Amino acid sequence: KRVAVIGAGPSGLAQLRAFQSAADQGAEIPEIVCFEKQANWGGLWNYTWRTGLDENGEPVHCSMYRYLWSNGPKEGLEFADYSFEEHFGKQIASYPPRAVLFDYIEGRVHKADVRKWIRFNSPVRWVSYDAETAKFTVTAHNHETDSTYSAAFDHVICASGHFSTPNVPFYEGFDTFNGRIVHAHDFRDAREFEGKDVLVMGASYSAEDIGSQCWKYGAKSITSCYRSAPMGYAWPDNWEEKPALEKLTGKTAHFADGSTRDVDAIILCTGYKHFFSFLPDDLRLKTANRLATADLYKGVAYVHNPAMFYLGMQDQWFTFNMFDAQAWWVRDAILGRITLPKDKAAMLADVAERETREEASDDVKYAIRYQADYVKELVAETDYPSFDIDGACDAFFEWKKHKAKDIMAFRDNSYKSVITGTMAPVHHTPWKEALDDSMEAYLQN
Amino acid sequence: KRVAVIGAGPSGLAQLRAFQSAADQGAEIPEIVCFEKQANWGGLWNYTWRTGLDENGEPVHCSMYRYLWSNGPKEGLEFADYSFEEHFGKQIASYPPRAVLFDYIEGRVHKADVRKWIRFNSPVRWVSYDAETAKFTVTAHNHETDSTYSAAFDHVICASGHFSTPNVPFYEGFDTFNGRIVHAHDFRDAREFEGKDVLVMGASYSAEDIGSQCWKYGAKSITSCYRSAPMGYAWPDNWEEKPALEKLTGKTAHFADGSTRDVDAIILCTGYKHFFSFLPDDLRLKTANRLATADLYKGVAYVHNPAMFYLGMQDQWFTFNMFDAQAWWVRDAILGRITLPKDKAAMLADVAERETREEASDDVKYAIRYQADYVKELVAETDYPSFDIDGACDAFFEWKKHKAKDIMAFRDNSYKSVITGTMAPVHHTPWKEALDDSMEAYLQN
Ligand SMILES: Cc1cc2nc3c(=O)[nH]c(=O)nc-3n(C[C@H](O)[C@H](O)[C@H](O)COP(=O)(O)OP(=O)(O)OC[C@H]3O[C@@H](n4cnc5c(N)ncnc54)[C@H](O)[C@@H]3O)c2cc1C
Ligand SMILES: Cc1cc2nc3c(=O)[nH]c(=O)nc-3n(C[C@H](O)[C@H](O)[C@H](O)COP(=O)(O)OP(=O)(O)OC[C@H]3O[C@@H](n4cnc5c(N)ncnc54)[C@H](O)[C@@H]3O)c2cc1C
Ligand SMILES: NC(=O)c1ccc[n+]([C@@H]2O[C@H](COP(=O)([O-])OP(=O)(O)OC[C@H]3O[C@@H](n4cnc5c(N)ncnc54)[C@H](OP(=O)(O)O)[C@@H]3O)[C@@H](O)[C@H]2O)c1
Ligand SMILES: NC(=O)c1ccc[n+]([C@@H]2O[C@H](COP(=O)([O-])OP(=O)(O)OC[C@H]3O[C@@H](n4cnc5c(N)ncnc54)[C@H](OP(=O)(O)O)[C@@H]3O)[C@@H](O)[C@H]2O)c1
Repeated sequence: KRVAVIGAGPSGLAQLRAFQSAADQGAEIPEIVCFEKQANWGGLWNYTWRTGLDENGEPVHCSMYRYLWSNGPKEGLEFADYSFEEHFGKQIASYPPRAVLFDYIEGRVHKADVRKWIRFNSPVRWVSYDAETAKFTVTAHNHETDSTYSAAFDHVICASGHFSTPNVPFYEGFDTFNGRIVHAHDFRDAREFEGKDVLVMGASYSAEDIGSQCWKYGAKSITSCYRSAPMGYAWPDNWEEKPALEKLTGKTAHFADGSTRDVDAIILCTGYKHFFSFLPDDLRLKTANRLATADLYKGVAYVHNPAMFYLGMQDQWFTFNMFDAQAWWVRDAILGRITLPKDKAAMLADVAERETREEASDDVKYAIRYQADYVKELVAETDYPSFDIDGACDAFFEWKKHKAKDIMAFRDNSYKSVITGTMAPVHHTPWKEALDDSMEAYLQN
Repeated sequence: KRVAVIGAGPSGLAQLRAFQSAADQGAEIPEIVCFEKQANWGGLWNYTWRTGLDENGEPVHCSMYRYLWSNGPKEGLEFADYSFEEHFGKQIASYPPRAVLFDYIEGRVHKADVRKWIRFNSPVRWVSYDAETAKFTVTAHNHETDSTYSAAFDHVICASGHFSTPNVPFYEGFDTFNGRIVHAHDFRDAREFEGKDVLVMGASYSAEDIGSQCWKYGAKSITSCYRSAPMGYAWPDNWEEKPALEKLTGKTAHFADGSTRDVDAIILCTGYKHFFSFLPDDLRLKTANRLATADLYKGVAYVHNPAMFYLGMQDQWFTFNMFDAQAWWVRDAILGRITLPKDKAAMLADVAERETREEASDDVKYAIRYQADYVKELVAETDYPSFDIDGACDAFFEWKKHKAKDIMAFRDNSYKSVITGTMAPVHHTPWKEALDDSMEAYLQN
């Protein structure tokens, strides 16, 4: 067999690691080719100063910015087969900067000798499936040689992410506003906004954190705005939450309650689309961003062609070790170890069950536990280690409590690794004062 | 016969008009489908506040910005078959704002009844060619219905532009700079830079004009930097021209002559790439931006597959009337009124002749006349009516002298129409004071 993996972010890398681990235990594995658009692996964790289009003219994948740190407890994303202690030679604090988690992600696969399977600077242009040959044809462009070519595969595993194509709504006045307007995707350096009055549109992670970076790096004020309900945290005194934006007139933002605030810049933290520029209708996943992803049997096998799989397409509480659970499962399906239902109706019913169960309660603890149950389900079916998933849940619950206590100080907390049991040490510098985001500053005294 | 046109900017619109004109005169024409990525026609002239990726997730085509006006004399682009005075019912000044030129472009195509052939929100994903069937297969994605489809064609005419995929060179310090760094392609509102010291990198039209907008809308200072040769105009007191950038250290820019200065913002006016994300090796034009475009017989027929054509791929002195000449020629080749050489070597020799002749002199007037000669060559070979091309050259020559005299005031000049023979009136407001860019303001009596 031959298998194509699209993407070398955490999910695609997990897929490579999964196959290699099976080979380490004596199993025959397919030939694997991984196509990656960027010049290096790491996916969203691979920072670039560039925005919009990259050095090759392709859409910039990176949505991360300077000064970004882990926004959940690292203990919730630890690889079960490669602990933080194994990688770093010691335990570290619970919310590491981007560069530190990048180092961890790449350490696992560097040691696994899977880089040689990856073709970098090679965006996939198209995938088609031919029922006669039972092959997928992947067409890719190699930017190193400026040559487009194609190759045939028995399986395609799409791990191309869903937090890179921005959702960018228009509001009245956006086109006549005379200040900076930027989506979270293209945000890079919070220092740009020092001394400024910023409008942050949105009510989730990007709004929380981009507003917080603006705060930390000296913005004059933050006005965030929500649609349905406020974020409701204990914000600093130069941060105000407003209900829905109605319009901009000059510098003046008008909100649903009739209030106004003058602002210098607008940052749209309005989320992302699932978007695949390189897929035909019969292979192209269409879904909302949620815990039960449409049209994915077991959350991974495409119901309209289950020789195609997708990784990481769920909305995320769990991240790295969920992608691992998925990758090990997909590997085992491809190796013939796990049976796929032959009846499409059964695959559709699996998804329907997942959707109904996700919807049964709107409680946040219920949501976290729902995804934990998904990880448990997948891990039970393969030889990925059976780890303390409930303890990961405990870390997420404590994190939630810390955020509610003090949204600006939640990163100044420690949790126990569920892999090695070690309570994270206290970091040497409180988050607000830790202006240097380098791995070297973080890991050294 | 079936023909696909990719793009509904000035070139694609010219192509539709060429076919409709032939039909109006009683000729049988092919079935025509025009695919356009944006929601409306006009190409670069269709303004959007959006940058990077559009509402559909596609690369934003627009490179135009607030306050943009015609940068050459309108008399030099005035449509051979449709005067400004006719469209507006009166004479107007010689450098109309974007909105005014868009209205003019639209007027002509509305009259032509060609919109029926255009599919908007429908980027082309791919074109392939089968030599056995002599058919192109065009795959396009309809963003309104979220459905990709394909269709077969005898010819493909690519009019997708070459001033939209930015050339974005890395210089030391760009990744660490504390300030806005933006390519011309993503520049929208000069007012963002009021009170700032702006660095403008480049020495062509974008550098001239974006620096000028920043000046007009209140930047504290402009520093422009060139690498090859200086623009060398008579700059205003707060504009300095420097040689090549060596690096930034913090906010300090260091130049090739050993000089330094601190800057708050950087605008990269470093040009664009010919880039086609949707073409395989056998169809994909590769060329520098120049008057003699590589691999294009008669500047339009792809030498490696002469059933494929390209419009507007040349660097531009002439624009609209050249695209018309090209469109009429391509139409005639497709209708069989013009016969292409059956010998590839002859086609390659045509391109080599054009390249050698372009290179024979580096004189600006020589370049302008070189492209005028090209327009004349094409017009002589079709039923496109000859017009006073030499008079248009005279307008460009006067424009060149006006820019050399006063770069900040060149738009405060008039030229004689080569279509109506009338000298353009003086505008009601000097360019520096004309802050309102609306069509209504411009046309006020
Ligand atoms: C701003 C931001 C901050 C985040 N912070 C955290 C955090 O602190 N903790 C956490 O656990 N999670 C975080 N996440 C979640 C993130 O989803 C996961 O951490 C993880 O990166 C998802 O991995 P992935 O491999 O599924 O997708 P991605 O990381 O998006 O990688 C997908 C890969 O596919 C490649 N690709 C895309 N299109 C093509 C193509 N046509 N051809 C070839 N290759 C292609 C991309 O270049 C990329 O390498 C964050 C997400 C964002 C957007
Ligand atoms: C900033 C700027 C200012 C300018 N100012 C002037 C001026 O004052 N005077 C002047 O004479 N000229 C000016 N020009 C020159 C400009 O090149 C021409 O005026 C003209 O717009 C070129 O026409 P075009 O149709 O060849 O290309 P474009 O105007 O670039 O249009 C190409 C079209 O192709 C579409 N397209 C691209 N890719 C795809 C795809 N995959 N599928 C479907 N559709 C696609 C685009 O959306 C667009 O509609 C300017 C150019 C720029 C960049
Ligand atoms: N490590 C970090 O610090 C960090 C920083 C940024 C992001 N991340 C990650 O990035 C991923 C995505 O987070 P995200 O916050 O960008 O996306 P998200 O969780 O999908 O949230 C989207 C937000 O946009 C809002 N929204 C959507 N359309 C809107 C509109 N037309 N008008 C106003 N609001 C609109 C939503 O509000 P409604 O509920 O009203 O629809 C919602 O608040 C997550 O994994 C997150 O953890 C991490
Ligand atoms: N109507 C208007 O007011 C207006 C405004 C803007 C643009 N436009 C239009 O846009 C089109 C393109 O104009 P343009 O000026 O953007 O592009 P251009 O004419 O192609 O010029 C590109 C410029 O970038 C420079 N450059 C390229 N690579 C560089 C690098 N690595 N470092 C430094 N400099 C670099 C080039 O310098 P070298 O010569 O040294 O290579 C050149 O000066 C034209 O049609 C123009 O008329 C119109």
